[PDB]
Amino acid sequence: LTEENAKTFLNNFNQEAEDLSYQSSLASWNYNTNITEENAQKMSEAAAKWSAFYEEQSKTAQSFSLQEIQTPIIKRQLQALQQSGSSALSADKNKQLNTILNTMSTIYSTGKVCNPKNPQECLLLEPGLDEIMATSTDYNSRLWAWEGWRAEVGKQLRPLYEEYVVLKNEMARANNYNDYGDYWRGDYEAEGADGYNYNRNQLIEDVERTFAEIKPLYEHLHAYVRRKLMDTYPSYISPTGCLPAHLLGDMWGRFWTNLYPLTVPFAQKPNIDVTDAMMNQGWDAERIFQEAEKFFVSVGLPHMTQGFWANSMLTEPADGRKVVCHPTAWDLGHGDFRIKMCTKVTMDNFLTAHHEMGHIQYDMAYARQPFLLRNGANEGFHEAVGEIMSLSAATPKHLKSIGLLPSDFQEDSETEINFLLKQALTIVGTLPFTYMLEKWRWMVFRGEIPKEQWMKKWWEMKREIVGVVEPLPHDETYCDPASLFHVSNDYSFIRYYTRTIYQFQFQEALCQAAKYNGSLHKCDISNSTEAGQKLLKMLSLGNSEPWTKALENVVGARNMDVKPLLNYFQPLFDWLKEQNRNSFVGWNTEWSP
Amino acid sequence: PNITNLCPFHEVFNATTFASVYAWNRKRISNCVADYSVIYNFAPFFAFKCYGVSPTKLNDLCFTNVYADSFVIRGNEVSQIAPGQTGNIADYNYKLPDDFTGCVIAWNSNKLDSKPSGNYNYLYRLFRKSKLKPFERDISTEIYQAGNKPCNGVAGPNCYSPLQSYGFRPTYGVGHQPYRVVVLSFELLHAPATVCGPKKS
Ligand SMILES: *[C@@H]1O[C@H](CO)[C@@H](O[C@@H]2O[C@H](CO)[C@@H](O[C@@H]3O[C@H](CO)[C@@H](O)[C@H](O)[C@@H]3O)[C@H](O)[C@H]2NC(C)=O)[C@H](O)[C@H]1NC(C)=O
Ligand SMILES: *[C@@H]1O[C@H](CO)[C@@H](O[C@@H]2O[C@H](CO)[C@@H](O)[C@H](O)[C@H]2NC(C)=O)[C@H](O)[C@H]1NC(C)=O
Ligand SMILES: *[C@@H]1O[C@H](CO)[C@@H](O)[C@H](O)[C@H]1NC(C)=O
Repeated sequence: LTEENAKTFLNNFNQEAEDLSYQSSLASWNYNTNITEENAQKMSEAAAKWSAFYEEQSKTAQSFSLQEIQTPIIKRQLQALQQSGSSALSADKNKQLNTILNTMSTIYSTGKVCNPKNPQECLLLEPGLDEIMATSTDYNSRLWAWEGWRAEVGKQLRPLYEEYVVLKNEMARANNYNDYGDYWRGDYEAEGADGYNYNRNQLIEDVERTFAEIKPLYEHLHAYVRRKLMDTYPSYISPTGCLPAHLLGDMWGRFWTNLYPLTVPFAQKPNIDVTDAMMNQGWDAERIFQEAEKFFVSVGLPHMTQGFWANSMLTEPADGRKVVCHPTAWDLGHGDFRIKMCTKVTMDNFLTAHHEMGHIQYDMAYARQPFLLRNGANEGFHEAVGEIMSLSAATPKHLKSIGLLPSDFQEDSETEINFLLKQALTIVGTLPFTYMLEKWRWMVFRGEIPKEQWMKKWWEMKREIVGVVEPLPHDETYCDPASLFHVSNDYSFIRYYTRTIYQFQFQEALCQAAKYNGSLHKCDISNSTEAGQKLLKMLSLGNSEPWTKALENVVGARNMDVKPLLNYFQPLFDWLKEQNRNSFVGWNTEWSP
Repeated sequence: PNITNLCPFHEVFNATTFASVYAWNRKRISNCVADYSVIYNFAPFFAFKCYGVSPTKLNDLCFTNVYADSFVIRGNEVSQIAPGQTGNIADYNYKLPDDFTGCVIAWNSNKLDSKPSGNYNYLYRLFRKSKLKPFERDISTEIYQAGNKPCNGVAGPNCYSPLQSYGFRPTYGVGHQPYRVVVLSFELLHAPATVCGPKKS
């Protein structure tokens, strides 16, 4: 029978897969933590063998027909294995698409904009232009950096995107999808028992529904940021207009976290930084990860493995080998869980350690699942379950519990307000940008946006959704979205929006589980084994079950809900309502200075 | 009388090479004195579960035959070497009866059985037509025919080679590291019991 043949095929597959995937992951670790040419070529052959084996098994797995498979775990495993991906096209189209992707990657990584009248002061984006976007206050220098990178990237990436859209559309229609947007929305598709069914076309309307009620909080935050920036820039920002695109603290306006010095509520109250306390008590990276482990065992999740302490790098090695500075949690397979993080003794690295150990705990929990189901429930779950740990670790209760913050510390309302505003600039401000960018990409891939009216549509929606106006008029020879890293390198962007919603949903569920009676932003889940079990029920599943079932296992709901997000930012929302009485909340679509 | 002719336990729990679980090694032990104290002090043991006899009384008991079965499995499967259990190892590699009288001893063997390139010399049977009977071994390498078409000996679609490799590596997690297992099975028959412990005065 076909189902028994599929069961034996998966049993035959898991043993060979786990081994080749471990070889590939170990070679990738040995390259990422000892950058050289020989470790790169070893990584290349390991990934080549693993990819060749995966495509060879995928071709045999496509012979099975899913209409006569009844057990949903085998059906989900065969669904995961039968995703050919980019291999569905012919060799010529696949090679052309790979050429376009590689040239986009190597032209984004080598992007170059240079100072007019000062030809020696030529700046790349990664070391120097991001510093200008983050720190500089000069209007003309930001206008230069923004417009120059827009010109020397959009003009060069417009035709590349023109055939990139067509090739990705061909690949998606070769994989039985309507467009490439539906191919990306297929990551949220859940096929399961009645009531847990999620469809790709549903996701758009769910995102719009969850954006229908974040909009008042975003509008009040936008009005406050606009007034403070008007204080900073006297005549270049209008009270009733949109914000200029180059005054948002980032290159693209993705995160508003760099506007915190300009938009601080209470400048006299300092932040809750505890870096100097770590310096005074002689903390090191080992103590940071040990405190993170103490947090995860206090909540009920398992301890870290001995191989985690033995094999991971938690410090810059400083013995002559080059490493990648980015923190990454690695699930190499066969019970090997590592963290690559160049941990300095700071507060940010402490929260980052909690985040990455949250990733490792998520990876450790679903190790009992079969090989093809050792992933997150969707693309948003994996980062949300680390962000919740970062949220709980940063509270003044947790910092007073572990000795970092003095025992006689008084939590006044002003530090809560400015902490919540910093959290909003990081978290709330990225949501209209994320939604507008994914909506634009979906409508471009769908063909709803005409080919010759791309730019004119985008700057309308940034005026409408994000409330951010262009500084200079752009015609259709520009490709202004393509200046972003995620879109020039073929990455889905809606995962950050879903991450943001799932994060506060998980946090409210765990705080109700822990019987916390206060404001949600002050909640700590330390010493609450029942909350850890409530979490671990979802963590143990992986993608074995539909993500709606895992979401119901944590929060008791089967869809995205932003009532926890608004409940988290409720003191800040009340404060922003209190200081927007005289001003105008909202923006006008026409270009106001 | 003087204590001599001790049973060769130093050759079972300390061999330079153990066997795959599919072709598990069996040594019969008879006509000697059973000094189980050497077994006790031979390594730190992950499990010394004894099914049917108590760990202490052993020396003062006298059995007719003692079978020492030695093999290497992965740590996660050590729970399967017990009566009444199921899995790949219990069903297709090594089965203990439900009335098993004896002990199962397992210890970690990373320093001896793990290689960084991968130890591909420890094999296990993943596919078998029927489950194994207690104390049975199958050494057959016949291609497992999982479908309806005959395999014809050559590996191919729906035809899988039954012996898979335990690719042991030193950086694996504790549940996947190689564990050496010795199963002591004590049997009494109508014959005079000739395996008893030491006597003192
Ligand atoms: C979660 O549970 C642990 C253990 O129950 C809590 O740690 C405990 O924290 C209290 C207050 O910080 C400690 O009490 C004081 O400790 C100092 C230093 O030893 C001592 O001089 C004082 O006289 C008093 O005993 C307690 O010792 C400590 N226990 C342990 C085992 O660390 C932790 O605070 C809890 N966290 C939360 C958020 O509830
Ligand atoms: C970093 O990588 C280099 C090579 O990629 C390692 O150097 C090798 O070390 C092994 C074991 O001593 C030798 O057999 C090789 O011949 C060495 N190759 C070279 C080119 O030197 C080095 O040991 C690695 N460092 C760490 C800390 O793992
Ligand atoms: C047991 O194994 C160790 C490891 O090599 C060896 O040194 C020792 O001689 C062995 N003892 C016996 C009695 O075989």
